[PDB]
Amino acid sequence: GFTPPELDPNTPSPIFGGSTGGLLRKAQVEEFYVITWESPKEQIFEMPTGGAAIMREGPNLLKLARKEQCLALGTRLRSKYKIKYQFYRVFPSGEVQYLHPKDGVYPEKVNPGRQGVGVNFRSIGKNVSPIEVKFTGKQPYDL
Amino acid sequence: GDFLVHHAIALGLHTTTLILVKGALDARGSKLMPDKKDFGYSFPCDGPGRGGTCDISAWDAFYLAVFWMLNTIG
Amino acid sequence: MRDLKTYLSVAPVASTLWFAALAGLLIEINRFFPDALTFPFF
Amino acid sequence: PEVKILVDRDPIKTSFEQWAKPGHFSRTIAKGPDTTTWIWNLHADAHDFDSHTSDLEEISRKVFSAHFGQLSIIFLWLSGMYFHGARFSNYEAWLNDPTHIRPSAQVVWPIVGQEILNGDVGGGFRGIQITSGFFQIWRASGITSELQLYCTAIGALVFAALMLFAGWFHYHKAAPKLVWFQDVESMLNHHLAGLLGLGSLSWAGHQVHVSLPINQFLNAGVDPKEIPLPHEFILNRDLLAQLYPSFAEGATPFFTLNWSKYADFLTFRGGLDPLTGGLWLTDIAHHHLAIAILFLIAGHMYRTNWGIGHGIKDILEAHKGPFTGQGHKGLYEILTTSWHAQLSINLAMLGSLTIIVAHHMYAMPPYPYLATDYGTQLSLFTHHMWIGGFLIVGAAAHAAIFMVRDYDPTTRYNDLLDRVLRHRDAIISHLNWVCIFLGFHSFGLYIHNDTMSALGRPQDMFSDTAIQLQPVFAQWIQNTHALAPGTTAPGATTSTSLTWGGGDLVSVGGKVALLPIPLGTADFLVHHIHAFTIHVTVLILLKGVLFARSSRLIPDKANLGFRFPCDGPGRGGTCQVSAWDHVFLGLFWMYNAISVVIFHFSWKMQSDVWGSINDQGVVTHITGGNFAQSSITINGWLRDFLWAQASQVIQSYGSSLSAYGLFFLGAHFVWAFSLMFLFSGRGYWQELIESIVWAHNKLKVAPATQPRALSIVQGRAVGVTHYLLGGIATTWAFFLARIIAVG
Amino acid sequence: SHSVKIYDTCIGCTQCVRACPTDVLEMIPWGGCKAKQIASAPRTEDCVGCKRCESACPTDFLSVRVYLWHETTRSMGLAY
Amino acid sequence: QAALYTHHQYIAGFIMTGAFAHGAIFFIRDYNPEQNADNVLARMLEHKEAIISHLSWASLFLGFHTLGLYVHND
Amino acid sequence: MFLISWRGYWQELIETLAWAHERTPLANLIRWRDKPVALSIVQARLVGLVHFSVGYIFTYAAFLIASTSGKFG
Amino acid sequence: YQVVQPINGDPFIGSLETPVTSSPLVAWYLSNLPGYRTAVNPLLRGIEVGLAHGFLLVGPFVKAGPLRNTEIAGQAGSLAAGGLVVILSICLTIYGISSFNEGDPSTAPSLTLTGRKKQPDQLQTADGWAKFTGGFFFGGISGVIWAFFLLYVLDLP
Ligand code: CLA
Ligand code: CLA
Ligand code: CLA
Ligand code: CLA
Ligand code: CLA
Ligand code: CLA
Ligand SMILES: CC1=C(/C=C/C(C)=C/C=C/C(C)=C/C=C/C=C(C)/C=C/C=C(C)/C=C/C2=C(C)CCCC2(C)C)C(C)(C)CCC1
Ligand code: SF4
Ligand code: SF4
Ligand code: SF4
Repeated sequence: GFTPPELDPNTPSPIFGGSTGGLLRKAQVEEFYVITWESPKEQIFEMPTGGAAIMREGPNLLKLARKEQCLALGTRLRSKYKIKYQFYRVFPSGEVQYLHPKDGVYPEKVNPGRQGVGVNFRSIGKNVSPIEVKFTGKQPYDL
Repeated sequence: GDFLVHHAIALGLHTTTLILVKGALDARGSKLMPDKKDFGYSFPCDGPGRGGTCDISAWDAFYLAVFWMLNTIG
Repeated sequence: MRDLKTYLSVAPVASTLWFAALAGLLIEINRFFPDALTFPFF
Repeated sequence: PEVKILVDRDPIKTSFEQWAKPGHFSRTIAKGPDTTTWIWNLHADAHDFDSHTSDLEEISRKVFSAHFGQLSIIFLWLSGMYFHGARFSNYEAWLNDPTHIRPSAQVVWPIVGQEILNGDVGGGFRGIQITSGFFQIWRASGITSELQLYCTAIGALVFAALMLFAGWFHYHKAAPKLVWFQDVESMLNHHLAGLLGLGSLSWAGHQVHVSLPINQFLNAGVDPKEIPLPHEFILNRDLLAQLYPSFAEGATPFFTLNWSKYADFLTFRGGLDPLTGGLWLTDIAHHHLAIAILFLIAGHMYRTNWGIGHGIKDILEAHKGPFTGQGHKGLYEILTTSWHAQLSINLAMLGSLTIIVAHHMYAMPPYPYLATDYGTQLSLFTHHMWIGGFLIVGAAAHAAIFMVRDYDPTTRYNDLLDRVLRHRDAIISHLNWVCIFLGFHSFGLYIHNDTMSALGRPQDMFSDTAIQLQPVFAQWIQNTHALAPGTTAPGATTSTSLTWGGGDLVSVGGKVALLPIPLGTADFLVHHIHAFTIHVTVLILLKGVLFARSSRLIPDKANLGFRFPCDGPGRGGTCQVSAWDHVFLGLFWMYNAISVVIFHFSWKMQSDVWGSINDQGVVTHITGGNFAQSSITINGWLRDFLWAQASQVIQSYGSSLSAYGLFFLGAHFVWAFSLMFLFSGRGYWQELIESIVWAHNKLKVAPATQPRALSIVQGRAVGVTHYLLGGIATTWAFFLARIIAVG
Repeated sequence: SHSVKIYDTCIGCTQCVRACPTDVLEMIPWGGCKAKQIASAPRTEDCVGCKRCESACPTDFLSVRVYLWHETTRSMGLAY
Repeated sequence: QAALYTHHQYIAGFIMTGAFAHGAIFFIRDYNPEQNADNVLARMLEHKEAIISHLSWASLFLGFHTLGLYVHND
Repeated sequence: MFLISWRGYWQELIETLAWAHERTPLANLIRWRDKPVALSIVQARLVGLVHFSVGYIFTYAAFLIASTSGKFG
Repeated sequence: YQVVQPINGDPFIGSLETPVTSSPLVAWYLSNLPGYRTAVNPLLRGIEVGLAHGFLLVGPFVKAGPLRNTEIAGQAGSLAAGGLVVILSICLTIYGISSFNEGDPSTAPSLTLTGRKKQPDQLQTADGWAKFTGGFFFGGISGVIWAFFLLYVLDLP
C-alpha cells in the first residue's frame, strides 16, 4: 500500500532568470509536467532546457514541458546530488496525475505490488508469421 | 569498346540483382535482426544497438537498388 | 629488442614492407621487360 | 604567483614495450580486437588525449610534445622543398628569365611511361611545373645558387631533428608542470614580443642586408653569378652604399632620430614595382620593422613577476554591463582549464587569418614575378581558402567538444555563456530566417535570370543592361582607397593596391599583373551568394554547439557524448542530433561555400584581370570580359565556365598535363564513391557481410577478428571524407590544367 | 503508442528500466529466473521509441522489443 | 528512336526493381513456411548465403576487372 | 539533402521555429492545426530518392533530345 | 541592474522580456494596431488591415511587373495587387473555415498580463473571423483602388 503525495502549490521554485527553453502553448491546452524534490541547501544545477539555475534549500517545485525532461533532471538530482524526487502530469483542467516513482519505489527495484503488462511467455523467435494474423486486427507480438 | 561496356552492364545487372535478392531473402530475418518479419516491409531501422541497424529493412534494400538501376540503365 | 621486432610485425608495418618489396619487384620487371601485352615465351 | 621554469624529471620511461601493445592508451582498446571495429577505434581515439586520462598535466604534456612532432614534420617538409629546389629544379635558369621559364621542382623516373610528365618547362629542363611559389620566395630572399638552397635544406633537416628531440625530451625527461602551461601572461608576452616581434625584426634584418641589395642587382639585369654574395654587402658597406647610400652613416641617424634620412631603403610608396610586379621591398622591410616595434610593445601588456602590467582575469571581470550581467567573470578559469576551448578560438582565428591572407596576397602580390605566374597565384588563393574553411569547421567541432565535456556551471561558471544558452532558440531561429532570406534574395535572383533568358526576355533579368544591382558601397570604398594616397595617406605615393586606384595597370613580360577590378551586378549577386553560404555554414555549426548539451527533443543529450550516431528511431527519429553530426553536415557547406568562392576567383580574374597586353597597350583578357554578362545566370556558369574551361583537363592526355586529366577522373570517382556511404546504412552491409562470412566458414578461412560493417558515425566520416577529397581534387585538376595551359 | 513487450528469456538484470528515459518499464516479481524478477511495460503511452532498453538487453536474442506504432505527441517527443 | 529506346529501358528498370520489391513483400506478408516446407521456394531461403555470396563474387569480379581495364586504358 | 542530412537535425531546427512562431507578435494570431515536425526517416529516403530520380531522368532526357534533335542526325 | 528579465516574472514560461518585447513604446504601438484591438468588431479591424495592405501591394506589382516599362498598361498593373487581395482573402476564408466551427467560443486568451480576467477577442471565432475576412477584402480592394488613383507628382510612379 502506497499513497502518492499530493502536489502542493505554493511550493517554491528554483532561482532562474528565464529561458527560451520553457513552456509553450502545449502546456496551456494539452498538458505539462511538474517535478518536486527536497534539497539540503542552495545549489547550482543544470536545467534540462535553459542553462544554470539555483536549487533552493528545502522543497523545490519545477514545471517542465515533457515527461522526459522531468525524468532527466530527476536522474541527475539522484546522481550528482543525492536527492529524492517525484513528478506528476498536469492537465489544463487542474487535474493532477502522479507519475513517478509510481510505487514510491523506483521501477528498477522489483516491488511485489506490480502487475505484468506486455509480458509474453515465450522466446521471441516463437512469434507467428504475419500471414497467420492477416486480416485479423492482431499483431504476432500482441499474443 | 562494346566488350567493355557489355561487362559494365553485366556488373550493373549483377549488383542490382544482388541488392534486391539479398533484400528479399533477408526480409524475414538475418543474424542482426532475426525477427525482422515481425516489423514489416518498411521500418526506419532497429536502433543503434547491436552495432547500429540503419537501412536494415527490405524496403531499404529496394531504396538502395534503385540507385544501382539508374546507374545500369545510365 | 623483442618488443621492437613485435612492433615491426604489426599489420601496417608488415604491409608497407611487403608491398614495398612487391612494388620494387614489379617495377624492375617492367624495367627489364617493358610494355608487353602478352606472354611471349609460349 | 611567481612565474618560473617548472618541470618534472623522467615521468614516462622510453621503451618499446607499449609500441608492441596496440591501444595501450585506452583500457578497452588495449585488450585487443574481438571484432574489426577495434581497428578503427584505435585510430579514431589515438589523439583524443582527454579521453585517455583525466589528469590535466598529462594531457598538457602530450599536447606539448605532439606539437614538437608536428614542427619536426614541417621542418622535414621544408627540407624537402629546399633540397628539391637545389637538386631537381630549374631555379637558376628561371632566375635568369623569369617571365618565360616555368618553375619546376620535381622530376619523375622513367619507369612505366610516366616520363611524359617531365614536360618542357624551359631552361633546357624537363619536369613538373610547380605552383607552390618557392621560386618567388627564394628570389625575394636574395637566394641565387643551388648551394644556398642545399644549406637551407640541411639547416631545416637539423631543426627537424632538434624539434623531434625536444618532443621526446619534454615528454620523457623534463616535462613541464601544469602551472607552467597555465602561465598565460608569460606565454602571450613571449609570443607577442619574443616570437612575432623578434621574428619580424630578424626578417627585416635579412631583407635590408640581403634581399634589398641582391634584388637591386637582379632588377638591374646583373647576372646572378656576378652578383656579390649576401655577406659581401655586410662586410664592405660600399656595395650597399652604392646601392643604398644611407648605409654610409653607421646607424647614427637611428639613435639621433634622423630617421627620415633612411627614406632611401625604407619607403611608404605602396603599389607595385613595375619591373617585378611585386610589392616594393623597401616598403616590405619598413613594414617588418614597424610590425616588430608594434609586437615588441604589445608583449609588455601582461604582468608576470614584477608587478607592472595587467592580469587578464582583472581585465575580463571589469567588462560587464546591463545586458550581459556579470559577463566575462569566469572565462580566465575556463581558458586556463579546457584545451578544446583554446583550440576552438585558435582554429577560428587562424582559419579566418588564412582566408585574409588569401585575399591580401593576390591583391598585393608580395613576391617578385608572382602576380604574372597565374598558376601559382590561383593555386595559392585556392589553397589558403581551403585551409581556412577546414580550420573554421574545426573550431566549431572543438567548441562543441568543450560544451559536452568541459562545461560545468556548478564549478566554472560564466554569465555570457549561460545567457547565450538561455536564448539559444532565439539565436538559431533568427539565423535560420536570415539564411532563408539570403537563399531567396541571392540564388533566387539567378533562377530569375535563367528563366527570363530562356523565355527571351533579357531586359527582364538582373543585369548591368537591364535591372542593375550595383554594389554602390563597395564601389565607394575602392574609390576612397584610390583617392587615399596624397590625401588621407600623404606619405603613400600610390594606391594601397592596384585593384583600387584607376589606371596604373602593371604588366610584366606582356602579361598583366594587376589593374582596377570592376564591380557590377554580377559581383553583387555573387557576393550575396557568399553571404548566404557562410550564414548557412554558421547556422549548422552554431546550432551544433548550442544544442550539444540538451534540447526539447533530447533533454539528456550531453550524457550521450560529443560523437554518437543518434538516440534511435523514436521521437519521430533522432539521427544526426549529435554535435559531431553537425560538424559532419557543416563540412559539406564549407565545401559548397569555398567552392563557389574559388570559382568566383578564377572566373573573375580570367575575365576582368589576367591577360596579355599589346606593345601599344591593348589588353586581351584570358576570357573576353564575359563575367558581367555570363555569370549572372546558372546556365552561364555551366557553359562559359565549367564546360569551356574544362577543355584543357579533358584534352591533357598525351602531354605533360595528363596527370591532371587522370586526377580529374579519379577525383570524380572517389566523390561518387562517397555517395555509397552517405546514402546507405550499416545494417544492410552487416547482413551482406553475414553471407560473405558464411562463404568463408565454408572453406575454413573465416578470420578470428570478426568482420563488422563500419559504425554509423564511421559511415558518415568515410562518406564526408571521400566527398570532400573527390570534389576538392576534381577542382584541383581542373584549375591546374586550365591555368597551366592558358596562363 | 508504440508497443513494448517482454519475453520470458528475460533474466531480470533491470538494465532496460535503468536505460528508459521516460519510465515505461518496471521490475515485477517472477519465478522463471534466478533474479526472481522480470521486466514489464505498463506505461507505453509515454514510450518515445528510442530503443535504449534494447541497446541495454544482454539476452540473445532480445527480451525487450519496441514495435514502433501509432504516433502521438508523447511518442514524437514534442514539447510543443 | 533514341527517345523511345531510353524511355522503355528506364521503364523496364523500374518494373524490375518493383518485381523484386514484391518478392520481398511476399516473403513478409503472405509466405507460410509450414505450407511450403522443403519445396523449392523454402530451399531458396535455406541456402540464401550461398546465393547472396556468389552474387557478391560475380559483382566483385566484374567490377574489379571492368573498372581495371577502363583505368588501364585511360 | 534528404539523402545525406538525417532527421534529428531538422527536428531540433523545427522546434526552434515553433518557438519563433509562437513568440512573434501578429503572427501568433495564426495557429497551425497540425504540429510541424521533420519528415520521417523512411519518408526522407523516399523523398530524396524521388528527387534523385526525377533529376536523373529529366537531365538525361534534356541532353538526349537536345543533342540528337539539335543535329537530327 | 539588468535589462533582460523573465516573461511576466515567470522564468519557466519559454520566453524573455527585452526592450524589443516589453517596452512602453513597443507595447503601446502593438496595442494600437488593429489586430490587437480585442474589444473592437473584427470587421473594422479587417477594414484597416485591408486598407493598409491593399494600398501597399500596388507599388511592387506596378514597378517590378512585366508591363512596368510600358507605361500605358504598367500603371494598370494594379489589377495584380487586386488579384493577390482575392487570393489572400481566399486563404483567410479557408483558414477560418478550417480553424473555427459555428458554435465554438473564442480561443483567444481571457487573461491580461497582470492576471485579471479578460473578455476574449471575437476575432478567434468563426463569425468574428468571417467578419475580419470580409473587412480585409473590402479594405484591400479599396486600398488598391486608392493607390491606383494616385499616379501623379511622385518621385517613383
Ligand atoms: C625515440 C624513442 C621513443 C620511445 C621508444 C618512446 C616510447 C613511448 N612513448 Mg614517446 N616520444 C618520442 C619518442 C619515443 N617514445 C618522441 C620523439 C616524441 C615527440 C613526438 C614522443 C612523445 C610522446 C608522447 C606525447 C607520448 C609518448 C608515449 C610513449 C609510450 C607509448 C607507446 C608509443 O608511443 O607507441 C606509439 C607508436 C608509434 C609508431 C607512434 C608513431 C607516431 C609518429 C611520430 C607519427 C608519424 C607521422 C607520419 C609521418 C604521418 C604520415 C602518415 C602518412 C604516411 C599517411 C611509449 C613507452 C605516449 C604515452 O605516454 O603513453 C601513455 C604519449 O602520449 N611519446
Ligand atoms: C563510383 C560510385 C560507386 C562505386 C565505385 C561503388 C562500388 C561498389 N559498390 Mg556501391 N553504391 C553506390 C556507388 C558506388 N559503389 C551508390 C551511390 C549507392 C547507393 C547508396 C550504392 C549502393 C551499393 C549497394 C547496396 C551495394 C553496392 C555494392 C558495391 C560493390 C560492387 C561490387 C564491385 O563492383 O566490386 C568492386 C568494385 C569497385 C569499384 C571497388 C573500387 C575500389 C578498388 C578496389 C580500388 C583498389 C584500391 C587501390 C589499390 C587504391 C587504394 C587506396 C589507398 C588509399 C588504400 C563495389 C565495391 C554491392 C556490393 O557490396 O557488392 C558485393 C552492394 O550490395 N553499392
Ligand atoms: C500554370 C499556370 C499559370 C498561368 C496561366 C500563369 C499566368 C501568368 N503569370 Mg504565372 N506562375 C505560375 C503559373 C502560371 N502563371 C507558377 C507555377 C509560378 C511559380 C514559379 C508563377 C510565377 C509567376 C511570376 C513571378 C509572375 C507570373 C506572371 C504571370 C502573368 C504573365 C503574363 C502577363 O504579363 O499578363 C498580364 C499581367 C498582369 C499584371 C495582369 C494581372 C492578371 C489579373 C490580375 C488576373 C486576375 C487574377 C484573378 C482575379 C485571381 C486568380 C486566382 C483565381 C483562381 C481565383 C500571367 C497572366 C507575372 C505577373 O503576374 O506579373 C505580375 C509575374 O510576375 N507568374
Ligand atoms: C621568446 C620566447 C619563446 C619563443 C620564441 C617561443 C616559440 C614557440 N613556442 Mg613557446 N612558450 C614560451 C616562450 C617562447 N616560445 C613561454 C614563456 C611559454 C609559457 C611558459 C611558452 C609555452 C608554449 C607552449 C605550451 C607551446 C609553445 C609553442 C611554440 C611554438 C609555436 C609554433 C610556431 O610559431 O612555430 C615557429 C617556429 C620557429 C620560430 C622556430 C624557432 C623555434 C626555436 C628553436 C625555439 C626558440 C624559443 C625557445 C623557447 C628557446 C628555448 C630553447 C632552450 C630552452 C634549449 C614556437 C616555436 C607550441 C610548441 O611547443 O610547439 C612545439 C606550444 O605548444 N610555447
Ligand atoms: C590543429 C587543429 C586541430 C587539432 C589539434 C585537433 C584535434 C582533435 N580533433 Mg579536430 N578538427 C580540426 C582540427 C584539429 N583537431 C579540423 C580542421 C576539423 C574539420 C574537419 C576538425 C574536426 C574534428 C571532428 C569532427 C572531430 C575532431 C576530433 C579531434 C580529436 C581526435 C583526433 C584523432 O585522434 O583523430 C585521429 C586522426 C585520424 C583518424 C586521421 C583520419 C584520416 C583523415 C580523415 C583523412 C586525411 C586525408 C588526406 C589528408 C588526403 C588523402 C591522403 C590519403 C589518400 C593517404 C583531437 C583532440 C574528434 C574527437 O572525437 O574529438 C575528441 C572528432 O570527432 N576534430
Ligand atoms: C541543390 C540542392 C540543395 C538545395 C536546393 C538546398 C536547399 C536548402 N538547404 Mg540544403 N543541403 C543539401 C543541398 C541542397 N539544399 C545537401 C546535399 C545537404 C547535405 C550536406 C544539405 C544539408 C543542409 C543543411 C544541414 C541545411 C540546409 C539548409 C537549406 C535551406 C537554406 C535556406 C534557403 O536558402 O532557403 C531558400 C531556398 C532556396 C534557395 C532553394 C531554391 C528556391 C527557389 C529558387 C524558389 C522557387 C519558389 C517557387 C515559387 C516554387 C513554387 C512552384 C510551385 C509549383 C510549388 C535551403 C532551402 C539549411 C536550412 O535549414 O535552412 C536555414 C540547413 O541547416 N541544407
Ligand atoms: C529461344 C531462343 C533462345 C533461347 C532462350 C532461352 C532458353 C532463354 C530464356 C531466358 C530466361 C530464363 C530469362 C529470365 C529472366 C528472369 C528474371 C528477370 C527473373 C526474376 C525473378 C524475380 C523478380 C523473383 C521474384 C520473387 C522473389 C524474389 C521471391 C518471392 C517469389 C517471386 C517470384 C515473386 C536463344 C537466345 C538461345 C536463341 C534464339 C532462340
Ligand atoms: S541514425 Fe540509424 S539507428 Fe539512428 S535513428 Fe537513424 S536509422 Fe535509426
Ligand atoms: S523505446 Fe525508449 S522510451 Fe520506449 S521503453 Fe524502450 S527505453 Fe523506454
Ligand atoms: S534488459 Fe532484458 S534481461 Fe535485462 S531486465 Fe530488461 S528484458 Fe530482462
